Amino acid sequence: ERGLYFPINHRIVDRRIASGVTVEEADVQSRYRRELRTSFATGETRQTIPPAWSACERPTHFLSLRLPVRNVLRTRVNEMHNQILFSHQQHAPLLVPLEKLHITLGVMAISEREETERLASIYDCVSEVFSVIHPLQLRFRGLGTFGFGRVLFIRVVPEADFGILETAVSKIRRRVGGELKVDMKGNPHDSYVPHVTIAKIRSKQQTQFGSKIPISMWVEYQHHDFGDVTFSQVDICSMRGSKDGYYHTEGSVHL
Amino acid sequence: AKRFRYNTKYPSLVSYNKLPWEILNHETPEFHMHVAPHYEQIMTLAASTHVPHIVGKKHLEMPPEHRLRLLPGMFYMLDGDSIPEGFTANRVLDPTALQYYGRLESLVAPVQAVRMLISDDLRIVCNSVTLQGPLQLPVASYASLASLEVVTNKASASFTLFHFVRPNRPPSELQLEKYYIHAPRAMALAEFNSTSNTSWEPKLQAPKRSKRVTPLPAYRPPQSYLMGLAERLAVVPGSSFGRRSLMWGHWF
Amino acid sequence: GQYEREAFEARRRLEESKNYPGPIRSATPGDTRFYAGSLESILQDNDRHYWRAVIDDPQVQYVIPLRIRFKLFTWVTTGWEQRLHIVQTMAPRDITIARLIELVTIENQSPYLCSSTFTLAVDGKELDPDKSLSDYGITEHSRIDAIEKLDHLLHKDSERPLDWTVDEMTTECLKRSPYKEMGMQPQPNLAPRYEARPKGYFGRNNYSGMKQE
Amino acid sequence: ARAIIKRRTPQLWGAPGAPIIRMRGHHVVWKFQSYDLFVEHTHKRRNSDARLLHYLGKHCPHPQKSLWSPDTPVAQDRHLFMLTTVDVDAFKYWFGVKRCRLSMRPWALLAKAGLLPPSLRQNSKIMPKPIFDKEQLMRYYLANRKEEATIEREDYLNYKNSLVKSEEERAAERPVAPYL
Amino acid sequence: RRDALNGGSSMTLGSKGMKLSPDPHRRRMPWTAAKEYVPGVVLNAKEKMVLDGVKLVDVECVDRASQVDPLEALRATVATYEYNTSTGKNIFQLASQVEFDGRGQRFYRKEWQEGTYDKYVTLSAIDFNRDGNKGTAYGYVTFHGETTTRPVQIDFADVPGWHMEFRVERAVPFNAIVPPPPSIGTDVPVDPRSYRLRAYPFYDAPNPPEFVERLLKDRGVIPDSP
Amino acid sequence: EWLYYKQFKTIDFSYRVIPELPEKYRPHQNGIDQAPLPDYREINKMPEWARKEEERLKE
Amino acid sequence: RQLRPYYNLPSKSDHGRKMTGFLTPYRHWMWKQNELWRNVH
Amino acid sequence: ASLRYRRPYWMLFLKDVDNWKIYTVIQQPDHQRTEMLYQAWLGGLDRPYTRPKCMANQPLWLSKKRHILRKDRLDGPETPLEKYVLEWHKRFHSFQGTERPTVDDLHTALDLVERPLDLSYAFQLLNQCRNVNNIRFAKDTFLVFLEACLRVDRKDCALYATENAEALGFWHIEEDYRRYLRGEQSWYRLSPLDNMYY
Amino acid sequence: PWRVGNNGRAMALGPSLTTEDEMQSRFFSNDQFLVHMLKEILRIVLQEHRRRHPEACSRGEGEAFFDQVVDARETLNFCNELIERLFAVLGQKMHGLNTSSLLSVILELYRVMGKETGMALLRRANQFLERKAALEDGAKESLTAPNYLQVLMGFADESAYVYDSKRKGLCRYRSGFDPRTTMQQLAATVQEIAGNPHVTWAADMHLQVVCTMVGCGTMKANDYFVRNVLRQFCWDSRFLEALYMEYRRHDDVDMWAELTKRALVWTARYNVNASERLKRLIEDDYDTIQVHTRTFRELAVFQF
RNA sequence: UUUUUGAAAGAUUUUUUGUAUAAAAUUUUAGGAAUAGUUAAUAAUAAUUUAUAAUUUUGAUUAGAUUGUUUUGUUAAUGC
Repeated sequence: ERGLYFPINHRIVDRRIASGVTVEEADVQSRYRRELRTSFATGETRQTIPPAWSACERPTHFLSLRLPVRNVLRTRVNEMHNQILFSHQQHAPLLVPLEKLHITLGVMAISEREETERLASIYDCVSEVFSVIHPLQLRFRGLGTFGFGRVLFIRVVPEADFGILETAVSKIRRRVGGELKVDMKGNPHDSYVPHVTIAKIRSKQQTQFGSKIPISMWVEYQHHDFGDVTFSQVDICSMRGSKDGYYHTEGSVHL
Repeated sequence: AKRFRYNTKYPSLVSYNKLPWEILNHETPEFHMHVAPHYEQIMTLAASTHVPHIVGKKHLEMPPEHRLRLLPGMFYMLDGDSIPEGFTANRVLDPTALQYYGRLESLVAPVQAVRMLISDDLRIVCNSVTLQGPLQLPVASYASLASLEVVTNKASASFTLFHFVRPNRPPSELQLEKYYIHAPRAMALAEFNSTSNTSWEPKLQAPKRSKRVTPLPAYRPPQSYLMGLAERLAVVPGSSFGRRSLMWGHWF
Repeated sequence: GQYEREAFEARRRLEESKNYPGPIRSATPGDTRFYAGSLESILQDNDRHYWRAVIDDPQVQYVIPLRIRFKLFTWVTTGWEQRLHIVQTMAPRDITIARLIELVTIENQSPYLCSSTFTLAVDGKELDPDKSLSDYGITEHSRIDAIEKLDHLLHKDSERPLDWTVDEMTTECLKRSPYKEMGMQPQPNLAPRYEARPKGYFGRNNYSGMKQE
Repeated sequence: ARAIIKRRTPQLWGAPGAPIIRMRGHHVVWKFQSYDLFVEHTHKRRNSDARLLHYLGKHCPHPQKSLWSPDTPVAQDRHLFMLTTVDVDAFKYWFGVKRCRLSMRPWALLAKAGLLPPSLRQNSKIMPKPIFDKEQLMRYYLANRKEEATIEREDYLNYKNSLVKSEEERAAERPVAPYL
Repeated sequence: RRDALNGGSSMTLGSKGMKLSPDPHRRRMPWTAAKEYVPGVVLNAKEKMVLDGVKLVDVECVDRASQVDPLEALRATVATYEYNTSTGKNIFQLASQVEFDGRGQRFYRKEWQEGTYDKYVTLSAIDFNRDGNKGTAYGYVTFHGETTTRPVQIDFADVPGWHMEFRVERAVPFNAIVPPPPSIGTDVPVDPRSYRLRAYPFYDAPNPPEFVERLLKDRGVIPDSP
Repeated sequence: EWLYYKQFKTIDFSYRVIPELPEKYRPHQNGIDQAPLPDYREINKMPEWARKEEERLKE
Repeated sequence: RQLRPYYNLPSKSDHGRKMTGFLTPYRHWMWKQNELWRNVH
Repeated sequence: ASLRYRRPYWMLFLKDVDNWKIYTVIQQPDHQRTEMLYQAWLGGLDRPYTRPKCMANQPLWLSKKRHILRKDRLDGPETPLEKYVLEWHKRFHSFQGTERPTVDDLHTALDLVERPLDLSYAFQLLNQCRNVNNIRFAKDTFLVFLEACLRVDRKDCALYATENAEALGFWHIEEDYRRYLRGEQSWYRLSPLDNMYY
Repeated sequence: PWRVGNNGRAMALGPSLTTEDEMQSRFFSNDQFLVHMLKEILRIVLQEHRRRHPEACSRGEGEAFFDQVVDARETLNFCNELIERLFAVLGQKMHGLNTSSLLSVILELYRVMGKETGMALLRRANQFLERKAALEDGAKESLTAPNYLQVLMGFADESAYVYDSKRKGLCRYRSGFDPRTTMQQLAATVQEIAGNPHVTWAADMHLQVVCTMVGCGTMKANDYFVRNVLRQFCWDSRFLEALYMEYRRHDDVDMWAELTKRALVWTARYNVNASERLKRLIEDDYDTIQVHTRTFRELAVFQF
């Protein structure tokens, strides 16, 4: 009485059901409008998928662009946190602190038996790439999901400097992956999605807090503008934030 | 006439042309119609080879919370009839149900009695078929029923089969087919190895037959008003078995 | 099966090899949402609407499409019938059957079927609501049944549906669950019209897997 | 399968029927009556096109003279000619491979062609239909028997592939030294 | 489909038969399979001319007003029974008489001994409705030696065309389940003297010479003048 | 045979029996009311053959 | 068609069909010389 | 020749109902009160009712209600057999019964005879146990009938019941009663309880 | 009801031939693949023998199938020389894998190329298994269904006849063949087999049993068939193609012809196709037992 | 105004599969303007879900004539 008769919203024919089965044998009634939902309607940010072994081991070293002081990302993230809390007292123990803020442009499983020597050659490959580059301006706009909703992050948009930055980071991915046979997560040839994780469900909270952050808590900001900011430093850091807040600065490069 | 692919026609929130769901009902003879020709193959099984869970020693003892967690699908044969715990037993004398067990009994020891048991929970029903006497099967020494001490003992062995299920359930979760392993009769070969080996002389050729076959009685063509050509009519030679182009033996 | 067995074998060997770089995600294509034909069809999990002749990597299936065969009382206008009602739920691989059944409860669009609390089963033996799907071995193939709190009573004739073909529908039946809506006396439009299966459809006796006549 | 059947024009089953090699031809004055032989389905719409498959030829029911050849002193040649144009190869593909029903007037023609054996209904009224009896039928097969080793061949190369790649001249496809 | 005659041929339309498939031909028309029908019209044609001068009594002729001379009501019983045996006896009128409801007794409709046909129905159960002459009659079918391996429902019991030659051996009481007959190749070995098979899956009897000389006569090989 | 069907209005000589409907198809309108319940004493008087045969027992 | 022999089994009934399909075993034998000379064909 | 198309589906396989075209049209509001009146006419009910959406054969429940409220005749039960006949025509003649008569319940009716009236009554119950409910009489029913017709002093009935004995339900008639009702013997059987004929 | 139906969710009529019950050549690990290598090599060694001599590989076609042809011993030397090759080039790891697939091919290799006895087959395979079992741990390896199938087939090759030589109705047998001994061997091995709980039977094993029974002239083969195969195996016309050679051997045409008609009833009942060899089996001497073997339309069309 | 084998062709010893509704181009009348169960997304939702919705002067909706895209007539011929 207010639309089509047999809408194409519900026009669906699933073919993992055998033939004839829905004809004369059996009914398969389900809800298909959630398995046919788009990454734009959920938040699946197709993160570089690490294979078996590199998935078994935890991130040891990680390349990250450092945020400067007196940001816009920091302040808009601060108001996002105020509203996370005024929305729910539940969700404070899931948010990442403001000081742990960084920009993740790659994680890497490094062995300690060849630790500092490999870190040095990696530093060569990083500085030999980011030497001629100018300081980088990026765009933060709209969040997404890592770990199937486990991680909420303010992706940097590909709309200002992702081209240059990804030539750089796929170069250093190729170098750390095929040149010096270090374990970056994915293929030596893949391009790791640079990301700004703003909250996360960690294995130490999976049990109580879940395996999927509640899309109601943050979804008002899933497509919010978080700001365009400039940055000058690509740092390889070892995964220990408790040093002085920001993770152990195992190497820096100024731009 | 073959099978089409998908329902493209109707809203699948209202199941429309779907051939209905078969539910074997324990009250009525259909329960035994289905579960009856199955027992005979498990009998030929446990008369050929040893399969573990058939020849128990007693009932299973499990709390009434876990009864439905192990039993449903449990089927085993005890030395004599004895109701397991938490059940009531109802004998059946309905001939329309009993009639099926004919092929059971004419191949193994004849069936003595048949019961349906219902749990005090009302939800676990055990069709329990008690057999009697010397088996017709050459039960093998390494069977399971051979360990049931029945073929060891002399005549008058009353062993009894039990098959547990939930009620009102289709003939799918009746896990009685998974024992359709077919094993032959090697007792038959057991002649040519012991003391009959020098007694039996085998003939390999055929003997000189000087006499042709004695013909059947002369054919008197039918005299009723026949249905017609059972080829053109799609009726199998006896409405029973055969090939519609092997239309032997329908009046001509 | 010569596919499930073998794809499990290789899916397993792939992580029985640590010398493997990862998949080139730009080269691991998804599936297209827009295609030729007419419908918004769903193919398999391993299948693409287009041609992708590659033998792509056999990946683990995170959320399973679990199929639970309920029991919906249908109304051909000649009695009530028992027929298969699968509700194929996309459910993860890590979940406890308690939450799985909570899930199916939220998932169904016919609450003819989630009026009273029910339970699961596979070839009979119930599953407990404290362990999880791999705790028994639930794939998308586990030939599962579902059992209501009144399944052991449907041979009976007390709660059995009181149909206007053979039974008296009182006034109080005319304010109860199916019958307030079932539409007894035919409107000018016969308003909610249901199916109709003949009283002589199957023959003299009902539907069975084996030949009776 | 219709509520109010079409009465002069029902066929056996279904709306688009099996293909049939019909030989239609419009009824007007006999002088102006020649036959559109053509494949098509049984159950058509009113005209001869909507389940027309493949125009198959045209027949002249009117026997014509040798006014394309000279006046022979040869009888069988001076006799009137009855002419038809087939589509021999698409008839073979339809009839043989897609299995279209061969109606009886068209068959009456193609029989005369030499494609198909002379039909059921070219009945020599002047000789009776046969008398079958098993004693004589088996006594013959007994008498004259053909072998499995001569029958399986013909079965194969008459219903299955028949281009015998002559084992000797399969040598021409087994390469020489530079790759042998 | 599954088994049409001589394969699939098309020199005619009739070369398949009046049905192409022993199966149904729709999955939405289950009944239209091919059973061995036995005439319903003519074998439900109960001669009313045996039941004319009898002054029947109806089930509402219960009134003293309608009660008839018991001699004429005896005329009514003999009339109604001769009226039902007009074409023949239903199995439910056959095996209500024989002891133990005829369970175990091998029935046969008249054709099932005539021709190459050789069959019986070693019946296995009979259940009667309120109205007798109707009910469910199950039986171990037996064709040219071979039985079913379970008791099937017997078709066309409830038609009057039946016979049976009750042999006391098969009198099977209401307590012992019918032991199913043995088949002549499997459950009992073969002897060439006790049973000899009437026709095999290949067999067709030589031409009945009365039929050959009827066909000759008609098709004009045998001169036929008045 | 066809003469039977020809009485019917199966618009297509169909060998089907479509019952031709009248407007007054039911007794409730065709004027027939209920059945007159005959007096139970009118049907509980002995029949005549039974009476002449009841009087032939004292002999 | 399927022929209606005058020596079929006339369903002595007024409702269905004054002649049914039920051969005299001559027909089921004549019908033989019928449907074998077509399968020879 | 299938009515599959002309009438609705659920009315596939409806035979021996007359002119089903009324139930096809039973929903249309004029036919609605037409059948509101036909149902009240058939009676048995109090409030308005018509047979439900897609039923032509009237409900089994309403058919049973009328089949049991239709008053059984013979309001004059005096003799044992009139009471037994009311009970039998409530047992084996109430609507949709699953019990079929017993020769042991024919025996009781047959042994309630005083008059030729009850002779006719139990004789018709014989008629029904013979021809309607397809039962097997006992070994010794011919005696329970011979004495039952002597209880009215009928001989012609018994001689006809012997002369046409295949069609009555009496398969075992010993030659003593045959010789008796002819005269070949002038006595049929010695009751051995009191060792005396008759 | 007239037979046990091969149902989807569960088969019922047993297998007609036994499977190797494994993964694919592609799924093997490098080690097992070594055994796989020799298995495939031997497959083609047997296949070249069959192609090179088609008369000495089909069972029972002439006494040439009984006289071991020249130039087979040398090929067998090369066989066992590959055999000891793998045995040497792998040691402890050669134990902890599955060598049944090559076991059977050795069995059949020596079984077809050379002409031993089936007792030689079982002795030889036991030699193999003890040889492989003395490697690492005190154990042994039960021959599986296929490996046993080779044993049975050796038995059936053992008891074989040259039956219908140009007109010979005889059954020409091997020079000095003793079926008391043979069937003694067979019953013994089958007791061993059926005692094995993991050996699932299939019609390929059963049919070699049965034609053993027949070639041994026991007059009990058809009885074996009925109790064991006819009823519960999706059986084939080769069962009957063999069994008629037992039915023909009776003393009275009265029993010959009737048992045959009963067999053909079984055929029609259990949905089996009388093969041309079945029908010509019958037809060869149908002028004596008068068992029609042709449908009527088939006979009429052949005559015309 | 568009759609398939599952009917049938149609062949075997059994359970046997993935090919369909969508469109796309062309649309009349002298004086020419407003039209409406509405558009999209969610949906196997909402007779009261969300919204800056959709058709139109590239001639919309109403109303008018009109059967829609290898058949003719004329003409040397685009045409008409």
